[PDB]
Amino acid sequence: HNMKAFLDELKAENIKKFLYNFTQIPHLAGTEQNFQLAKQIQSQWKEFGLDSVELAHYDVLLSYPNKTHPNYISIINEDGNEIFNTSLFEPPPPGYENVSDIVPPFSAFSPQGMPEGDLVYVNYARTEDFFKLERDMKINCSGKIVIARYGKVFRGNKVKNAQLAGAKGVILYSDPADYFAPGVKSYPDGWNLPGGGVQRGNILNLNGAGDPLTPGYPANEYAYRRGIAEAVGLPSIPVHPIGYYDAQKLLEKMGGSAPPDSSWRGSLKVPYNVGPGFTGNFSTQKVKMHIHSTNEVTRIYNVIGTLRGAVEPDRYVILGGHRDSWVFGGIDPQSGAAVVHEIVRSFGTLKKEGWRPRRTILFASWDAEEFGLLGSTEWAEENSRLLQERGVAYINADSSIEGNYTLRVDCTPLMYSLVHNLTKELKSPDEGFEGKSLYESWTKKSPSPEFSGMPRISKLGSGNDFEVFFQRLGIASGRARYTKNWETNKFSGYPLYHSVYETYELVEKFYDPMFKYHLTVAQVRGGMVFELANSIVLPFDCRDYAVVLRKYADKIYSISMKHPQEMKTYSVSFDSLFSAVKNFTEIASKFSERLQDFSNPIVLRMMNDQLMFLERAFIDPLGLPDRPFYRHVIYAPSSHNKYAGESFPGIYDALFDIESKVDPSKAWGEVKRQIYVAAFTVQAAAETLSEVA
Amino acid sequence: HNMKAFLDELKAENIKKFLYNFTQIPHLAGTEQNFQLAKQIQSQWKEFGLDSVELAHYDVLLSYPNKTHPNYISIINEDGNEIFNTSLFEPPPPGYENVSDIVPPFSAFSPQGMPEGDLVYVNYARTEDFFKLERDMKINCSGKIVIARYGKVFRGNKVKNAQLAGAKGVILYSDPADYFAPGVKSYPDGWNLPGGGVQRGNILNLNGAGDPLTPGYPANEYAYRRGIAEAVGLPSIPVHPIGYYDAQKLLEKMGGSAPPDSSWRGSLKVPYNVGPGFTGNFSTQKVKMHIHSTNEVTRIYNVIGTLRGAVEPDRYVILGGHRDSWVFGGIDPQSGAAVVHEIVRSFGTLKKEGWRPRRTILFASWDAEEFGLLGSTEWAEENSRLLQERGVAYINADSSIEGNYTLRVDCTPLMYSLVHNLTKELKSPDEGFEGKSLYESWTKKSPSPEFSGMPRISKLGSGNDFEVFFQRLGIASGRARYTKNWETNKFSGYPLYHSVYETYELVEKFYDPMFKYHLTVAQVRGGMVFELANSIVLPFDCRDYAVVLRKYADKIYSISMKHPQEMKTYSVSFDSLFSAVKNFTEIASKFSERLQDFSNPIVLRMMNDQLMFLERAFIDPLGLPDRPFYRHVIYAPSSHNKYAGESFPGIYDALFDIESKVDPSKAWGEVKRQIYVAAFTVQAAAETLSEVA
Ligand SMILES: *[C@@H]1O[C@H](CO)[C@@H](O[C@@H]2O[C@H](CO)[C@@H](O[C@@H]3O[C@H](CO[C@H]4O[C@H](CO)[C@@H](O)[C@H](O)[C@@H]4O)[C@@H](O)[C@H](O[C@H]4O[C@H](CO)[C@@H](O)[C@H](O)[C@@H]4O)[C@@H]3O)[C@H](O)[C@H]2NC(C)=O)[C@H](O)[C@H]1NC(C)=O
Ligand SMILES: *[C@@H]1O[C@H](CO)[C@@H](O[C@@H]2O[C@H](CO)[C@@H](O[C@@H]3O[C@H](CO[C@H]4O[C@H](CO)[C@@H](O)[C@H](O)[C@@H]4O)[C@@H](O)[C@H](O[C@H]4O[C@H](CO)[C@@H](O)[C@H](O)[C@@H]4O)[C@@H]3O)[C@H](O)[C@H]2NC(C)=O)[C@H](O)[C@H]1NC(C)=O
Ligand SMILES: *[C@@H]1O[C@H](CO[C@@H]2O[C@@H](C)[C@@H](O)[C@@H](O)[C@@H]2O)[C@@H](O[C@@H]2O[C@H](CO)[C@@H](O[C@@H]3O[C@H](CO)[C@@H](O)[C@H](O)[C@@H]3O)[C@H](O)[C@H]2NC(C)=O)[C@H](O)[C@H]1NC(C)=O
Ligand SMILES: *[C@@H]1O[C@H](CO[C@@H]2O[C@@H](C)[C@@H](O)[C@@H](O)[C@@H]2O)[C@@H](O[C@@H]2O[C@H](CO)[C@@H](O[C@@H]3O[C@H](CO)[C@@H](O)[C@H](O)[C@@H]3O)[C@H](O)[C@H]2NC(C)=O)[C@H](O)[C@H]1NC(C)=O
Ligand SMILES: *[C@@H]1O[C@H](CO)[C@@H](O[C@@H]2O[C@H](CO)[C@@H](O[C@@H]3O[C@H](CO)[C@@H](O)[C@H](O)[C@@H]3O)[C@H](O)[C@H]2NC(C)=O)[C@H](O)[C@H]1NC(C)=O
Ligand SMILES: *[C@@H]1O[C@H](CO)[C@@H](O[C@@H]2O[C@H](CO)[C@@H](O[C@@H]3O[C@H](CO)[C@@H](O)[C@H](O)[C@@H]3O)[C@H](O)[C@H]2NC(C)=O)[C@H](O)[C@H]1NC(C)=O
Ligand SMILES: *[C@@H]1O[C@H](CO)[C@@H](O[C@@H]2O[C@H](CO)[C@@H](O[C@@H]3O[C@H](CO)[C@@H](O)[C@H](O)[C@@H]3O)[C@H](O)[C@H]2NC(C)=O)[C@H](O)[C@H]1NC(C)=O
Ligand SMILES: *[C@@H]1O[C@H](CO)[C@@H](O[C@@H]2O[C@H](CO)[C@@H](O[C@@H]3O[C@H](CO)[C@@H](O)[C@H](O)[C@@H]3O)[C@H](O)[C@H]2NC(C)=O)[C@H](O)[C@H]1NC(C)=O
Ligand SMILES: *[C@@H]1O[C@H](CO)[C@@H](O[C@@H]2O[C@H](CO)[C@@H](O)[C@H](O)[C@H]2NC(C)=O)[C@H](O)[C@H]1NC(C)=O
Ligand SMILES: *[C@@H]1O[C@H](CO)[C@@H](O[C@@H]2O[C@H](CO)[C@@H](O)[C@H](O)[C@H]2NC(C)=O)[C@H](O)[C@H]1NC(C)=O
Ligand SMILES: *[C@@H]1O[C@H](CO)[C@@H](O)[C@H](O)[C@H]1NC(C)=O
Ligand SMILES: *[C@@H]1O[C@H](CO)[C@@H](O)[C@H](O)[C@H]1NC(C)=O
Ligand SMILES: *[C@@H]1O[C@H](CO)[C@@H](O)[C@H](O)[C@H]1NC(C)=O
Ligand SMILES: *[C@@H]1O[C@H](CO)[C@@H](O)[C@H](O)[C@H]1NC(C)=O
Ligand SMILES: [Ca+2]
Ligand SMILES: [Ca+2]
Ligand SMILES: [Cl-]
Ligand SMILES: [Cl-]
Ligand code: NA
Ligand code: NA
Ligand SMILES: [Zn+2]
Ligand SMILES: [Zn+2]
Ligand SMILES: [Zn+2]
Ligand SMILES: [Zn+2]
Repeated sequence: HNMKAFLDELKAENIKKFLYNFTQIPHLAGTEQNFQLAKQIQSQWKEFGLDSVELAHYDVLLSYPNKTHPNYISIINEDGNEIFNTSLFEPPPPGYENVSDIVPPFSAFSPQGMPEGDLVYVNYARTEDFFKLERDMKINCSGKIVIARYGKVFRGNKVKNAQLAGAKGVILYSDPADYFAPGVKSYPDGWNLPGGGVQRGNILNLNGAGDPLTPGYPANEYAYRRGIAEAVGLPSIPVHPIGYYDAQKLLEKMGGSAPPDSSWRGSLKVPYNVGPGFTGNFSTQKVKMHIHSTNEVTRIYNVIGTLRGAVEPDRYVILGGHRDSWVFGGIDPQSGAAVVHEIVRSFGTLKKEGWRPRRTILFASWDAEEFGLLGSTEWAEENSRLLQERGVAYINADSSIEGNYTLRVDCTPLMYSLVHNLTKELKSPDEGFEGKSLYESWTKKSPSPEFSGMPRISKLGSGNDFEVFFQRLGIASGRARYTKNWETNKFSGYPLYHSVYETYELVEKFYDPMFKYHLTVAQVRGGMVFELANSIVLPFDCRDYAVVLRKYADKIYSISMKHPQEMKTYSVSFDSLFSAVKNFTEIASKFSERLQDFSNPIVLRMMNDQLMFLERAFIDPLGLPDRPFYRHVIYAPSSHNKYAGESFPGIYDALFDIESKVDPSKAWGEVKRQIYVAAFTVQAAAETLSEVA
Repeated sequence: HNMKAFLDELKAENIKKFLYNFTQIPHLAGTEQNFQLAKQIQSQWKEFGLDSVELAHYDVLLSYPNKTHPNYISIINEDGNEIFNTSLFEPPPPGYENVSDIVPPFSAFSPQGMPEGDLVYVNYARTEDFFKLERDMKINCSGKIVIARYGKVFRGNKVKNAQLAGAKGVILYSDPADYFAPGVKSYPDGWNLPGGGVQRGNILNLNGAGDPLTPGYPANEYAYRRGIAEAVGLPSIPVHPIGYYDAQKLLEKMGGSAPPDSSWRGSLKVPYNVGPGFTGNFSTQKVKMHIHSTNEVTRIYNVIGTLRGAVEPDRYVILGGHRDSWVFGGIDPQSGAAVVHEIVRSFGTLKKEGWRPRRTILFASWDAEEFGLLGSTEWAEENSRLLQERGVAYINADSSIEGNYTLRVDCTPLMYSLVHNLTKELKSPDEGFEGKSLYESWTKKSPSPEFSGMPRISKLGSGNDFEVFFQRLGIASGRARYTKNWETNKFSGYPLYHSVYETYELVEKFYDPMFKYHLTVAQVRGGMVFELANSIVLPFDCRDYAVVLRKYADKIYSISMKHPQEMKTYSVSFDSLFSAVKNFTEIASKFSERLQDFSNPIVLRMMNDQLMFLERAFIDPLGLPDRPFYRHVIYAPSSHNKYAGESFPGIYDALFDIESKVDPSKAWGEVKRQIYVAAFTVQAAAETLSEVA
């Protein structure tokens, strides 16, 4: 009854069976079908042997198209005749043409409206794309409809950026440059996005809030709800996504300015002119959106399973991933949910033979992740006091695969050593690495840029259910999946992401026929949970935080040093931050020696508490500026791209575009304030590792 | 080596000697003399046997009069001649007439200015006093100098209230009605305030912030400081305190309206007319303030002593009280600091014989309490992560006596049972209770209004160093001292409070000749620390929180029920709050049964963690509205009087004066929001006491 027993019990064939089972019908958040699946998972987790399995429900703001009043976009003429209309639905894949309740493509939480106007093309609608338009090209987006390609950044940031440029609507589309890999065929004959394929997805800017109506508090039965006008994170302009056949029709007539360079050009046979408006012959034609989606408070259901710890039942190791999907969820999330299902089954097999983990393991099937991480966040808001005093670690479990090339791990530095050690004990599933470790194949394919013989591990970003646990509550968090080769593949994510084409057959035919990558990911996620829940000493190495803190302090200093004159004028010093990082390094080294040197369960648990509370020490209860639910001082989601992690975010944002601020004394004063905050937090975290008295 | 050993070692004669030692010269915060005393205490605590004794220093905003440009108030005539001037200093007491560095009376943090105008008399400058003036009497304070009697509420609230009435200056004075007990003589021949006596004291409204320049973060060497204009809590109008000889001269000429009733009349031979301005003959005479005090960043020093725990060194029981005084500090704080000194000495005697407490005891000598709880708050800001994960309890130790009648205890419900049990084991020092317990004399003199055979224990308010620990960090807190009979004594506090007359001789001659009340208070404070630090199971009873929660829910409901029509119109229900309190009651009862029913140190410590984190569960990380450092949802300092505790403060303030709000739908919506917040927090606290898995 050890990790090997746990790991050997996991079966590729089981994951395949569960994935099939979870992907036959859509499981849209807030729908009857997703409630039925919740009840199925609850029943089976009970069957598998968990001690208790409960549903936790909340009533949250969701968004749905109007079934009898469809969303679409038109090219209109001067008479007001609609001469081109975008599609009302994606052509369903082979054998699914009779499946009902496929939600048509839409941007969740768009307001209603029917704006008409001239088109401006804004590339990826990134902060720098808008800088280039407004500052360099002198193109004014005010009162224009903007058309943006999907890719590079979270779509919620694209919409915020368009809104602040004064756009009156946004059209998102999938360019073949970003969603069509050269030499591969469109679904169903390969894994590429067809011209009729469209990416669904919410366009909120919640900054960690959870349910737009109840920031701070769970959306329970007696919750007081904000009115819509005071809701968190809703867009103020209509937004709608389209495929590249339709996008070609909207872009082909574009006039005004040429694209400023080749990074603005996708792969369609159009000029990619920025606009505004169409070329001479068509200059009186306009674009008109028709958006009739509604926001509605709707009940959602999380499944929470508990496997009580034998020795420390009041210490929680959490394995969590979502269950709601946009349509069939063939990759996102059911490739993860099937992996979780099999992990529960394996742990339950051990439990039935009389085993218990040392610490309590909690298993979660989250709802409404696609609509803003709503299920995980309301649950964490309800249980925040238990989680912050008892939460050892959170391992996420969304999509198990986004490619078939190598492992991808994003996690806290506290988990680096755990991950290196676990992957050295696992077999590589890769062709050409037969009989070699996962560590060896991963390190070869994804080398660390700093250290030879080590693999690359990314900072956690966001856009997934670990956000409340890590950046709000400061619980050590990690995620792992199989991924593509980013070096040779210039497309954003996997092409069929959030489309009707993301099916069981996509996975079985193209991504993972033998379910070996799925099994490898179940071993990594399950193996991490196993060690976190069973190791006598928590498997965190504080010294790994010291190394990265120095790297981040060097990076942020280098950013500031682009402005040597202002650093002189305003006496901007990084000395305190470096001092704190030096101290952290020294105290962590001493703590590590003591951890190696002690039959005393109180000393042990005292030191396990120091390990557990170390991630917690990086939380500032005041939050980051205007983002009160991003409280971790070392890591926040980038303010320009929710998917990407940023280090020392408070200082990073204080420095960003600082040369453009009208009051440099004020701007540099805020840089200095954020330096103080960061140095203090690092020192305070370091001091939690000092001898306690 | 038990509590009896500890308690028997404490000596009245030692406390007397220490009090003498601490009160020969002034120990104003930020002065050399108070730094010297800090070093003396550090040396002696080392000598007494503590494991380590450190100074923790901060650089905080303090306030001092200008030595070469004195503060005073004048009656001026139409020519501009100053025909009456208030005193520049209090007549020094017998034998102290040559003591240097007695700070003259002033209001700390007053801005500078020389405003001239007509006087309005505003009674105690309470919220209801201003309601009566503006709403009922139709007297406009805008551009007037207000004169207010000290008493009833914290002076910072008086100043805020005058400021919001549009006053251009405030004059505070001590009326004999409030500071002269009938039949007792003025200092030095009794304990009454003489006509030349004046009460010093800060006039900030910090709402828990600590140093005005660094809210959230310790005022360390590299701190970024707000500019003065953005500082927390500073008054915007000049303020100065005077004695009743001077007040008589300012009040005797008052004209305009008569006092509205007898509750507006003090004891001086003047009419107590509200004004504005003087009676006919003197109507062209005006009042002029001259305030030249300066705010200055100044270094302060806390002494922190550690007695490391034998079994749980990572669990902290804190005994803390301040050392800085306005002048000699004969009662405030040195009657407390002498008691702490003797407690350290007794614990140290046991330690030298080989004993250690189970948990770590921290001893604190705080600085700058008189200037806004600055020393305790900066230290807690620096050490917040250690305190919130390890802080068992905080026992305050300011003035040991404010009367000689009976015991006064204000504490969390979690300490009620501890206090009842300890006082049953202590001898009463009272005349007529020889051979009886302290519990018996206390209960007889101060009966609980709810329960026969029980003593009254007040809610914690504020205006002392427990504020950061309790209302910011949610560490279980208590205080105890000897007090007067409030039923038969209508004067506010003790008469010589914060005056030069508060001396060693005041205490030795009038309050506590035999030092028996001091010894009784050392036994209570020390006995509490002893039990908290040594009891195997933490000596908190969660069921006592359940009883008070019901009492507070009844009270707040009763307030709302004065508005039955609005409760109907806006569907205002308290059902959720009562449900949560019912649940808390049931879960606490079950938790208590389990606590009685378990050789297992993990179960024990798990349950000790549940006990320790129960106060912590009442913290809301978002704080109360516009008071981010008041985070406890059950108890905050009253928004009308910092000294008084308010229960369910969020709901209380939402309901306060609600009939006057211009938008009732908005106002009642906020009542409902605060009901939701309170119900949720109570339920979430209850759930920390549930089985953990
Ligand atoms: C004091 O403690 C008790 C626990 O003993 C709490 O009681 C809960 O109260 C809420 C009501 O506020 C109940 O919520 C209701 O749940 C129903 C489904 O519950 C099932 O599933 C749960 C676990 O997932 C089981 O524990 C439970 O036994 C059931 O099997 C919903 O169907 C209800 O919604 C319907 O009615 C309401 C009200 O009319 C409508 O608004 C809805 O639209 C809907 O039609 C409802 O949500 C909950 O079941 C109770 N729990 C238990 C264990 O009994 C109190 O909440 C607590 N007080 C506070 C302040 O927390
Ligand atoms: C990394 O870790 C080290 C600890 O090893 C910290 O070092 C401390 O650094 C501060 C400076 O920022 C030092 O502060 C100075 O303290 C002097 C008095 O210290 C005495 O008392 C303490 C305990 O109370 C003892 O530990 C210490 O050994 C001394 O006996 C002050 O006199 C200094 O102030 C004077 O100089 C400054 C600077 O020129 C002026 O602005 C002042 O006006 C004043 O004249 C100063 O405040 C502290 O002593 C150091 N501690 C130790 C134990 O060595 C770093 O702070 C830490 N990094 C971070 C970011 O926290
Ligand atoms: C693009 O789509 C518009 C609107 O069409 C409507 O909405 C879509 C989402 C689909 O669900 C359609 O099935 C749905 O009709 C088209 O413009 C519309 O054309 C229709 C038919 O010509 C007009 O309806 C009526 O026409 C008859 C003529 O006999 C009259 O008796 C009625 O009085 C009424 O006018 C309708 O007015 C018009 N609507 C708008 C908003 O313009 C458009 O033809 C189509 N363009 C294409 C396919 O190129
Ligand atoms: C109330 O106090 C004022 C001001 O007095 C000054 O401040 C106090 C706090 C004390 O420290 C005083 O010692 C200090 O002087 C008095 O008004 C002031 O009176 C003096 C003397 O009459 C004036 O100074 C000078 O007078 C000589 C006359 O020979 C001239 O040569 C000088 O040019 C100069 O005027 C001073 O102007 C005047 N100041 C003001 C602000 O009014 C006031 O007499 C006193 N009232 C009492 C005791 O009833
Ligand atoms: C995915 O897998 C689950 C679990 O195997 C399937 O649900 C299960 O379906 C069977 C057959 O429909 C159910 O048994 C039936 O019970 C009813 C009475 O409740 C009875 O009338 C039938 O004769 C039969 O015995 C079973 O209840 C159900 N189990 C759970 C836990 O829900 C599900 O159908 C699969 N979905 C797909 C799309 O393959
Ligand atoms: C990942 O695996 C590495 C390598 O096994 C782990 O580091 C090793 O941990 C062991 C156990 O603490 C260390 O052993 C100690 O050695 C010293 C003798 O120098 C002795 O004082 C102790 O009693 C103990 O035997 C070992 O030194 C150490 N090896 C290295 C190279 O660091 C690491 O802990 C694992 N990481 C996690 C998170 O589990
Ligand atoms: C309050 O009590 C303290 C502690 O008893 C007194 O401080 C102590 O004073 C004595 C006598 O001044 C000091 O001893 C002296 O040391 C110096 C050299 O440092 C030497 O020149 C003298 O001959 C003598 O031995 C002692 O250092 C000092 N102790 C401490 C811990 O500060 C203090 O004077 C008392 N204050 C009052 C107002 O009574
Ligand atoms: C203050 O003192 C009271 C009275 O001594 C303490 O309550 C008493 O606590 C003891 C020890 O837990 C209880 O004894 C238990 O009795 C049951 C038998 O019914 C048994 O199951 C247990 O093994 C244990 O012997 C006793 O019942 C209880 N008495 C009352 C009247 O409640 C109280 O705990 C003290 N408070 C603090 C904070 O220490
Ligand atoms: C979906 O859109 C339709 C419009 O086609 C909405 O139905 C109309 O709503 C208005 C205002 O409430 C009524 O006056 C009309 O009588 C309705 N028309 C029809 C044809 O039913 C409908 O409310 C929307 N549905 C949802 C669920 O929001
Ligand atoms: C105390 O008050 C005096 C005024 O009597 C201040 O001293 C004057 O300050 C101004 C402006 O800085 C100078 O121009 C004068 O020359 C000073 N006068 C004298 C007589 O010295 C003084 O700054 C104040 N002191 C403090 C510590 O704030
Ligand atoms: C862009 O256009 C709007 C409306 O026509 C105008 O008010 C705004 O000032 C313009 N902004 C710039 C930067 O040119
Ligand atoms: C799977 O791997 C092969 C071999 O490298 C590659 O050519 C193919 O494109 C991969 N499939 C997917 C879906 O990434
Ligand atoms: C009080 O007086 C001021 C200034 O003379 C005036 O502006 C203000 O409106 C008055 N307020 C009331 C309530 O009468
Ligand atoms: C001390 O107690 C006596 C007897 O009750 C009382 O008359 C006297 O006023 C008290 N002294 C003080 C300072 O309260
Ligand atoms: Ca919420
Ligand atoms: Ca501060
Ligand atoms: Cl994931
Ligand atoms: Cl006190
Ligand atoms: Na398919
Ligand atoms: Na005296
Ligand atoms: Zn997902
Ligand atoms: Zn997704
Ligand atoms: Zn005091
Ligand atoms: Zn005081």
